[PDB]
Amino acid sequence: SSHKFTVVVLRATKVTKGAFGDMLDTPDPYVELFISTTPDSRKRTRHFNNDINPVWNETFEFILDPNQENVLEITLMDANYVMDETLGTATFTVSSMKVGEKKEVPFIFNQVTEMVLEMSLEVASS
Ligand SMILES: [Ca+2]
Ligand SMILES: [Ca+2]
Repeated sequence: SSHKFTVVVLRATKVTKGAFGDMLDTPDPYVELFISTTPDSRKRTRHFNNDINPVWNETFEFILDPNQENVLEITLMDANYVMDETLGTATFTVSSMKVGEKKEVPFIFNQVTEMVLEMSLEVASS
């Protein structure tokens, strides 16, 4: 049928570009979501200036087809003046979740920065 996949982009901790990159520019972070198997899905949070432990608490909704191999692509970004830098990329295969389930999935980027997401899967179609 059609499922409502809710992603709450909660927070990240110890966002870093490395020692040198952080001395040039303290990360100005945001998260970007993308699920290629659903129409205009690219979504993203607001960025925070010079914040290595950003708290977004932003809720995103994706209407998915359960026949597709739906993989949530999560990118931790740094807002820059010329070109935003991708500090890391994670994938979340929605198959791992079942309708009715709601769970916290933490992702670790570069074995240093933790990004916490809350996922929810429902059968929904109001
Ligand atoms: Ca900055
Ligand atoms: Ca920046």
